[PDB]
Formats: sequence, C-alpha cells, structure tokens
Amino acid sequence: TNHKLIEAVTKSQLRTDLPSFRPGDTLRVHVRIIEGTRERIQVFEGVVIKRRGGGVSETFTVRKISSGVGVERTFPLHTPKIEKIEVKRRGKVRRAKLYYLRSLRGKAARIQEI
Amino acid sequence: AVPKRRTSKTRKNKRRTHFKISVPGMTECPNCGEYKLSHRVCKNCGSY
Amino acid sequence: YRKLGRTSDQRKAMLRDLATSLIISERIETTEARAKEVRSVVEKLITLGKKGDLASRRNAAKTLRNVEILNEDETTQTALQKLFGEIAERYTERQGGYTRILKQGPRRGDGAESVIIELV
Amino acid sequence: MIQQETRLKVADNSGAREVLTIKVLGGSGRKTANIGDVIVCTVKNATPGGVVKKGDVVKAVIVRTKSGVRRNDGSYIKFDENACVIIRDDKGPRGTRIFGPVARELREGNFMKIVSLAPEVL
Amino acid sequence: TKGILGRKIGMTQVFGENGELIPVTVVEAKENVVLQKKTVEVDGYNAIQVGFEDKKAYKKDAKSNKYANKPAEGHAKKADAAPKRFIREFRNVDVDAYEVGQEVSVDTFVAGDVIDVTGVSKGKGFQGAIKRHGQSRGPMSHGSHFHRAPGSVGMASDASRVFKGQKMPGRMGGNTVTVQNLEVVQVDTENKVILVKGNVPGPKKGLVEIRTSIK
RNA sequence: UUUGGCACCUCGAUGUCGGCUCAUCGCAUCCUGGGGCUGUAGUCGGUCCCAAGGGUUGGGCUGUUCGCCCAUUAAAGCGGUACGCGAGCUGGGUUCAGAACGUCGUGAGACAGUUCGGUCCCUAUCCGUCGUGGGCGUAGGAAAUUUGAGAGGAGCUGUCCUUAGUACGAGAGGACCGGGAUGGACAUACCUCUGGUGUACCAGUUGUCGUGCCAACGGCAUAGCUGGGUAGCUAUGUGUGGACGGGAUAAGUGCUGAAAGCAUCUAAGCAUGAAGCCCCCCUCAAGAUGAGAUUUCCCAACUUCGGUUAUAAGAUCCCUCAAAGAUGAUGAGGUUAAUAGGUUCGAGGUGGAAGCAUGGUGACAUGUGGAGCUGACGAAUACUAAUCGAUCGAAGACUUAAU
RNA sequence: UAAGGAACUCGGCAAAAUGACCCCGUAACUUCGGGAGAAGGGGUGCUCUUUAGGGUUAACGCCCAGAAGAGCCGCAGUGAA
Repeated sequence: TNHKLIEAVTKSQLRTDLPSFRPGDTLRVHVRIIEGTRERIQVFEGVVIKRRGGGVSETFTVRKISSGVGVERTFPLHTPKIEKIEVKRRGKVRRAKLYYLRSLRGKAARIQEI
Repeated sequence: AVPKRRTSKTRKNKRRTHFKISVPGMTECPNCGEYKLSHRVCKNCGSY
Repeated sequence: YRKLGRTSDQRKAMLRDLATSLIISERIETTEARAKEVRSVVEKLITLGKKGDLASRRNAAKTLRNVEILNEDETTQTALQKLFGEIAERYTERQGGYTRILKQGPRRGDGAESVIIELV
Repeated sequence: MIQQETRLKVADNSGAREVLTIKVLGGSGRKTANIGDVIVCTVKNATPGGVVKKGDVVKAVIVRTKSGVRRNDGSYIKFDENACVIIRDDKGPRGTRIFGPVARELREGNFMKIVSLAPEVL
Repeated sequence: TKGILGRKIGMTQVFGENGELIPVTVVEAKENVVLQKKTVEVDGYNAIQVGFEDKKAYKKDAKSNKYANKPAEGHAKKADAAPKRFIREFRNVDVDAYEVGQEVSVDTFVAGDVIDVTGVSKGKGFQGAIKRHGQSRGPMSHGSHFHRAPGSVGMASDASRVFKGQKMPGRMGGNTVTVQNLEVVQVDTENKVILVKGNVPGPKKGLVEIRTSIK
C-alpha cells in the first residue's frame, strides 16, 4: 500500500456532524471569532456558490449581499472554526458553480426553492 | 553567415568521426529463411 | 496521448477510420504510432459491443463509420452490426486484450516502422 | 491588489466619490496594496458641498478589495468592489459615516474609529 | 544528529492548534537500516551510511535494477540486511550512537523538530532565459522584433569575448537543493510517515533526505 | 570623461544620438553609514577608514546625451566598457528624393531657422563565446559502492514593533544592548490552498448537410459559440533563506615601554577594533592526462602464459516506458518475467442520461436514481516484446630498493 | 487569462470594443442642403390562445405576423458567421 497514506494520516481531521448540502442551498454558518477578549460567535448566511476538492482539502464558498455590496466567503469544510452549519433552504440550480450570480441583483439574483 | 577561412582536410575529417552508421541487431532465423531484424517477424523471411 | 502529426479534428477522423477498417478486415497494417493509438479506440468499441444494450449501441455509432460489408453467402451487414453481432461473441469470455501488434521492417519511402495490428 | 492608476470608490461621507491612486506607501518598489494598506490618492469626483474637493491629494486606507484576503485558518473573504476611506494622518477618518461592510483586518492597523463607525465588520 | 531517508508522497494540509491551517508534505520513511560506519581511523572522517528501500535478492540473469548484483548483495550481507534501493551517508550524526544493522526508525524525530530537507529538484528540460533566469521580455508591439531573447551578451572591442557565467538558455531542472528550517508537524509510527510543514524539492515518489537543522 | 594635432590605417565602408534588453572590467561613494575623530549636545556639520560587500523608485513633461515638476524611499555615481551593447531590438532625433512658412539671393537656390511625410539586410564557419554526449586515459584483471585541492561558483540589502523616554539633552527630541512583523530580491523550491490554462472531459445552444422519417447522433462553421473543469504546467498562490559566529585586520582607542637618560600607542611586546578579507548552500569534484579513499570476481588446454578460439565481472545491443528528455544521457523495467505500458474491472475527481411511466393542449416538468468520463490519478493480468538470442569484457606490471 | 485598465509608447502602434433588424429619441452650428446612423435609450428564443393583420385571404387555415395576452426554458435568444 502506498495509495492510502494521505487518506490515512489526515483521516482524524475529518468532521462528521456536517449536514449535506449542494450549490444553491442557503446556509447559516456559525463561525467563531476569537478576538483577544472573548471567543464570540457570529453567523454568516447566504447562498452556496461553489464546492470543490476532496478529503481534508475540501472547500466551499457562500455569498450574500450586506449593504448593497456582495460579499463572498470561502471556508475549509472541515475546519474547527465552524461551530455549526444549518441548511435553511434548498435551491434548484442546473449547474455546479454559480458564478453567474456575481453580476446580478434583485429579482434577477433569486434562486428557486426545492 | 559566412566562413572567414576555408576548412582544411583535417578539420573536415575530424568533424566526421561521429558521423557514421551503427551495426544492426540480427536475431537469427531458426525455422527458415534469412536473418531477421531483432524482435521482428521482419517482412523478408521472418520466422521469429 | 499522442498527436500523430495532425490537428484535433484530423486526428479524430483518422482514428475513427482506422478503427472501422480494423472491424471490417480484422488485421490491418499501419505505422507503429498509429496502431499504438488505435489499440485503445478499438478496445473500448469491443467493450461497448460486449455490453450490448441500446445505449451502448448508440455510443458505438458515435465512432464507427457507416460502412457496408459484403459477407459470405452474398449477405451484407454494417460494421455496427458486425461489431455487436460477431466480434462481441468471440470475446465474451476474454476480459480485455483483443488486439495484437506485430512489427515489420521499415517502409521503402520513409524509414517508417510498419506494423500489423490484428484482432485476436 | 491595488496599484498605481486604479480607481477606488470612496466609502465615507467626506465628499469624495472616486479616487485615483498615486502611490502605495511602504517600501521602495512596492507594487500592490490590499485591505488595510494606506495609499495616497487624488479625488477625481467630488460631492457638492463636502469637505474634500476635486483635485486634492489625500491619503486613504483600503477597506474592501475585490481580490480580498486570506486569513490564518485558510478562509478567505472577497468583496464585489474596491473601496477606500480618506484618513487624517492619525488614522482617524475625515468623514463621519462609513457605508458598506468592512474587513476585520482593519483592527490590526489600529483603525478603531473606522471599525466602530462601519455597519458590520466582516 | 538525526537523519533519515524517505520517499515524498504528496502534499496535504492539517489543522493545527487554534485552527490555524498548515500545509504539509507527507514523507514515507520506511525500512531504513545502518549499512556501515566510517571512521576517522579507517576512512579519515566519521559518518554512517544508511540504505533505504529494500529490493529483491540477487538473481541469475536479471536485467533491471529491481535485483541486486553480487557486490550490492555482499555489501548488505555484512550487516544482516536485504539489499536497498538507495544508499546515502550521514555526517552530522554521532557515530557511536549507532550499530551496523540496526533500524533507523521514524520516531527518532519528534514533533517540533526543525529539519533541513534535501532532494533533487523536478526537471524541466531546455529552457530559455525568461524562464531559466528572471529575465524580462521585450515589447510585444510597437514594431519590436525582440521578445524572448536575451539581450546583448557583452560589450565591444574591450573584452572582445563573453565572460564566464553569462546566463544563456540551457537545461533547467534537476539539481540538488535543500530548504532549511522546515519543521516536523507530526510523526506517525504506524504508517511510518513524517509530516513536514512546507513543500520539499523533487517530484512525487522521489528520494528525500531529512537531517536535523544546524542554524 | 567639450578643444589642439591630425593623419599616425580606414574614398576596395571601423553603422550616428536617445530608448529597450543584458551586464560588468570593474573605480575619489548616495544609503546602510559598518566603523571612527573633531571649531562633534542628541540633530547636524566636517574629516578619516571602508567600501563598487550589498542595495540604489514609479510617474507628468522633450528634439536628442541637457533639463524640470508630482509622489515616494534607507537612499537616488563613474565613465572610459567604440560617448558598453543595432551580424540582440526599436528608428522618436539627424539627413535622402515631396511640400510649405520666415529670411537671404536678380535667378537656379540657400539657411539649418522652423514644419508635415518618408524601405535598415545576414542559414554562423577557420574561429573566438552557455548546456549536453562519444573516446584518447586508463597500470593488478576488472567491476559496484565517496576526494575535498580548489578552476570554483553562489555576494544578497533593509524598514517599522518590546528594553528605555532610561541615558545624552535645559527640555524638546532621544540611545547602545537585548526580546516582534514588513518591502524588495527571489537563493529559491513547490501545487495543499486561492486563481490561470487545460484543442481526445461533461453540459447547453444557433445555422446548414447527411444517416429513408421521428428521435438520437455525426461533419462543418476560431475548439462554431457559451458555462464549468481532472492531471500537467503555473503566480498574482503556498513555504523556507539572508542580521552565522569565529579568526586576521583598516581608521581609531589603548596598556606597558625605551630610545631621545623625560615624556611618548611603537622601536621590541600585549590588548581592542568594521556590512570590508578568510571558515558551516551547489556542480567537477584522478581529466587534481602527476592519474585520491571505503564490497564482488579472477585464472589456459597449450601459453617467448605474449598472444589465438577463448573461457571467464559486470555492462550493452534490442524491447515496454516516465519522475527524465531536442537527440543522446538519466531513471522504471523485460519470457521465475506483469515488469512497464495498454486493457479490463476500480475507485478519486469533473459535469444529469437512454428507455419507460406520470402530469400538462403544447413548449416542457417530475419520478424511475449522482448516467458519462477515467484524457492524464489501485487491483488483475501475459495483450505486449526479447525466437535459439547474440555480442562485449584477464593471464597482474615491471623495476628499484624498502619484508 | 486573476487583480488593475494606457501606468506602455515618439505616438493607444497593434489588439480589444462597436456592428444586423425594429422602436423611441437626437445638441451646437449652418451656405438651410445638412450636421445625423449625432449622441443616447429600449427590444429580439419557443409554445398556446386571438381579436386580426401583410393577408396565402377563399379565412382564421398557407407562411410571416396585426401585434396583443397568457405561458416555458437557458448563464446567455440577430445564442454560429
């Protein structure tokens, strides 16, 4: 065996409490912010734009609009700085990377449900 | 592009010492026919 | 993979013609690069023919040429029919393989390595 | 990744709207700036009234870039437009309000006044 | 002190303390043995010699490097070892702490050790002066007929010649390079791997040598 | 490094200014100042040593070497190097034929005063100048395992954060010595991440021609166009490096100490003293044609054991390849051999089927349920080569004296 | 082709961008002709109703539509050139 060592050595850093989700789903990610004072937790909520990689290198990106400014945010899927992940909506898309949402606004940038 | 001096006989023939043909392979025909190219059933009398 | 000295479309066209003539004739003679490439093409075709259903028949039509074969006792089949009919029955027990390559000498006009590729 | 000649929208109420960058402060030869760096810039489009006037040579801090930052846990944050905020060479702003979200790394350069005024720091 | 030989397997990442992401090279260091001690009284310098990956016993009429020849067998017969694929010598160890025939094991390094890592770099073939060195290209419009060439290569009648070491095109690639001051992230005794923070020189499955860093 | 002379070659031709690209002989030095001394309070000024060790910016403005402002920075020489570099590149300048204005000329035309337009060649050889191979060598046969002389080469610089507002200083400002992050360059290495490409991967879509129709598909239209994208190759991405610490020293500071009967850093001694000079990255490294150091094999049947067939140790030819590659070299491997490659079954990663059914008047939707791919990332195999394969490869010097 | 967008350069040189058809709109200035396609805006696929046009009119049927409603699909509808 030579083909399993990466999978074997990093197997203990996979997390198992994560829900399943797809691009198009709407997530509420509870992330923990460690300023020097405290260990507070803040939720980023938006649409899953992207999902890629495998193993411990897997990675997803969520997008929202904050004050008229679109903000996107990319996390390692197995990071210990995500406290929990809630799936709020199921989107209906035709496509695995929804980059066409970066140039839209309003009722144009609206994702159907289920 | 031009040579300033003509090259002599000795420099020409010193340049041609690697310019030659290598000796071929010859795994011999044991069943029938002329000796064929190595690892071939060659097209003239091949009985590999 | 090899490029065979051709553009992308020319190479696809040449490989489809090579694989079709091998199905027609069951041994053909070509240059050694080309046969080393047509190994894979015709072996995936024979795999599709062994699988045998409609979806793989439609996948196999994407590659074979539409060539008619004059068969013994004066009959006629297309090459898709010979592939899904005859050739798929020979290789139903063999798992892979199906083509053999035998070297020849150089050609006369170049020194190109000739080769015979044959079905087994 | 802001260099010489780029145009940044201004994210405060000091009267500037558009700004063109002249230099990236830092070392000799420093080519690009990102979120948290201080640039010196010209105002190419002002708001009538307003403190800063067209043709002025100011310095700003970059909040919000389009190619945003990598953080230490390997997460990233990007924005949809490059923006800046005109500062008072003691890292206080010249305006009084900040529009739009603002990256968290502004706290590492002690721009506390900007970070306080902003709608949520991201 | 403390060297070992491995094959580089590939690169992944690991989450460290307080969630910091750490990129990691996994190096499989399996079946090292001490083949020889060299001494200042026999060879004039103190060192040990380690073989790394074991290969098959000598076989009559074998063509490849999968099988030992007779000299390689007789060398690995002095210690009670199988023939090994690669052999290197280590000079930074203390030669008294070792025994010929003993196994050098992966757990001689602990997590937190700072190491130096040597390998032969990838290999790129004939490359020109833009890639091989850091040279800048000519203009790509405005009538220029000068794009990826080097510039002038000397001056004139003074020095009517080209100086040695001139940065021309040529073969770019596989030289031995060490990186210094990398570190061990975790050591896995069961799989016999080291995780090294960073990337190391060489292609995948190529030999690497780990030593304890000096500086 | 503008004039004089020439004439001391070149009217059988030595390509002219800027700019780009690339340096570097290699030196009275801007920065660091590294150091230090004073008509040196820190901050300056000035001088000395040191340095071309290392560094030494982006723009607006011209006709050109000349300049001038904006904004930075620790900081913005010296030119012989054919005012370095056109058989490496540009052609803005000057100057060739057109044309025009000012002015001079009776005129043809001139000025060099302006102005708009305007062709810059070469397959590298006797040769001289980066990378990569074959052999004359090779002194036991020979073959597999490492010198470190130097031929050596790589120079690598610096800014902001805690000691300590302590000290200088009246205060302002403001240390030396120790403890944190940057800019540049890369020395650089690498693809886990973020991105780029990805012409034999997946999906959508227009026009037209064909497969007898439909439906599917195929050809062509830049890969037809669009959206993604695996390996590989990559920077703008990710990592590491440099501020080694020892010797010897410069300017300088000394101690002892006489000559020169005192004093005095010097004559003899002894200390100290700098990014400069010499020692801990990389190739050759018996081509260091003087021929370095650590496991196997070695003997004829004759045989001035020369030499002939041989016969001997390990190498090759040939064949499947890739982590290596212009070729050759390197490496993985070859009839016990899967071995290496293909294949076939896999999975990993990339992008929702055909058919059937249901709903809908229809365009379509939904279910049957993560289908193709595997093109480039595990197991099984003989599909695959060498047919019997064949070929190459000693008789240990000698001597001399030191057992 | 990420980010940036003339920072290149003697000079935006070269390339990129614009482009068809339909509908709305269009300045200064003028020799009253023009300028002018100024600038600048919007639309375009497919299916079904329909009332009705060019009518193919015989009439809806035969194609484009009279052009209005209601739908369907895609990232994108003069989906290429």
